[PDB]
Amino acid sequence: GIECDSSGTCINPSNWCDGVSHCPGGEDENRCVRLYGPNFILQVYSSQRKSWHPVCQDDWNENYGRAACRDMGYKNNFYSSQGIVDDSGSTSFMKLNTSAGNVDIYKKLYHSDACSSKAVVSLRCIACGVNLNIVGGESALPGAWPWQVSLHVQNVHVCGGSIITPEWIVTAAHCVEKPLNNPWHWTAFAGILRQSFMFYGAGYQVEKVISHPNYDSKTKNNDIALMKLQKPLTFNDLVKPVCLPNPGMMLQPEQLCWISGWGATEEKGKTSEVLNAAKVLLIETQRCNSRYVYDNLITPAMICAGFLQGNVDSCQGDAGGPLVTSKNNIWWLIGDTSWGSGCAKAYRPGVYGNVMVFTDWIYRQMRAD
Amino acid sequence: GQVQLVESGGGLVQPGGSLRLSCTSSGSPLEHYDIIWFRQAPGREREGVSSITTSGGHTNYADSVKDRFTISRDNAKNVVYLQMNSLKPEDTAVYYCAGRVGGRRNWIVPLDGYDNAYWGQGTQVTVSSG
Ligand SMILES: *[C@@H]1O[C@H](CO)[C@@H](O)[C@H](O)[C@H]1NC(C)=O
Ligand SMILES: [Ca+2]
Repeated sequence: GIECDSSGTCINPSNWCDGVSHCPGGEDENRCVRLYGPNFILQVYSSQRKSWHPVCQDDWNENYGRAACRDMGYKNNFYSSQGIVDDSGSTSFMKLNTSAGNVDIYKKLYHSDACSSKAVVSLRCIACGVNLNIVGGESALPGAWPWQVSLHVQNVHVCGGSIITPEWIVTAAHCVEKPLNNPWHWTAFAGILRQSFMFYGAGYQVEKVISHPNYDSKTKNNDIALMKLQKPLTFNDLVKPVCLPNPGMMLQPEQLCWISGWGATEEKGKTSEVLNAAKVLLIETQRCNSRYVYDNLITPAMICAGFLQGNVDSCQGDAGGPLVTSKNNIWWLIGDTSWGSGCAKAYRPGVYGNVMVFTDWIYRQMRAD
Repeated sequence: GQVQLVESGGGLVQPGGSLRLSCTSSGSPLEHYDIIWFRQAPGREREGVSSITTSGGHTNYADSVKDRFTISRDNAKNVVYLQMNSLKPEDTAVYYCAGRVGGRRNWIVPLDGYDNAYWGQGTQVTVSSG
């Protein structure tokens, strides 16, 4: 937990920057920053007004952007910051008071009805979401899915995962259930398309395994975990990160997505030698919860993707791997492969952890490291 | 709906005999669930004996029952089976099925997974002479 003030009141870390003032002094809602929408609009939360507001480009610079990136958990990564036309819809903005000096951003920002530079801050903390431009799919080219990794125990591919920083991989919590919760069991293989080239010495050691604290193995609710590598990955054409999704992606009800992995290419089949990938459509949770599909097993922390006719789907071997979508010319991580009855059967689409609802936890973990 | 597991096939047999346990479900089809058979005899600790994934592609056995027991499933018939051959007095126990929503990882279902699972009511298995 986290301490509010000197009086000793503790709150759950999930109650930190969640819109509700759980501290009498509002500390838990007084230092809240996020990136909004597919153009990464930097926004700061106002506990008084109970609302999020973009930052004016006025007097902003790279040092403020790096500070903000650190506060979000990205450590020393910084990609870019520029002023843009606000596409977030907002109607009041945060402006830097230059006359006040050396205070942190939150003490220096104030509410303003207009920005003098007529632009708001767009901030990217890491270069991500760029690539080279499973049942029912086809073999992937080098660099097509450069965030894709293969996770091994005992010289066997067990799960997939997605690179989000040089050190951090998103995967599924059920991959790392005991007795596989020990990081020393795991090796991560990046940039390699063939399982036969994933041998001792070719991969990366894992330092930490963190499962979602509300993971329920009985229902597979909150099926997400983080792996931290012992060394930073070197990025290149073949190994690069996928972007984490921002509030306000505004995805379509049946948004077009891609899944990739070494999962069996047929139910009860063996791990594919080569990386494959396929297109799937999102399926609305209300339709996924039909008595003819998963009959109320789909929780708000899950999303469905595939085709209710079947034919194309993830399978055994794909757990933890990416479900991604392209928007604003950026690839975003929308889900992690979690569960699904059979493989590619009609009325049994794939179920994925809903990464949007986990992003705040992910940031907290990266920041706490 | 929440899955409701129901085991059957237990009963009294002599040493050396066989039983076929089976488990079906109401509320939610068994096809969605990884299944662990565990057993408990009065006075002793619970013991996971066999497990199987939703697809049937990974099975798992306690050393004490390997070669004698065989787990399998039929999703179209909504049933999971435990064939138990060459039974011994030490196999006497109530046998339970435990289910979890099954994941897509490429690994066995651990035998101690009944600790967080849906459970059936159990079926008594008694192995003795007379
Ligand atoms: C800006 O900071 C100065 C120095 O504290 C203060 O006098 C002034 O009121 C501030 N202006 C606004 C608009 O917050
Ligand atoms: Ca709060």
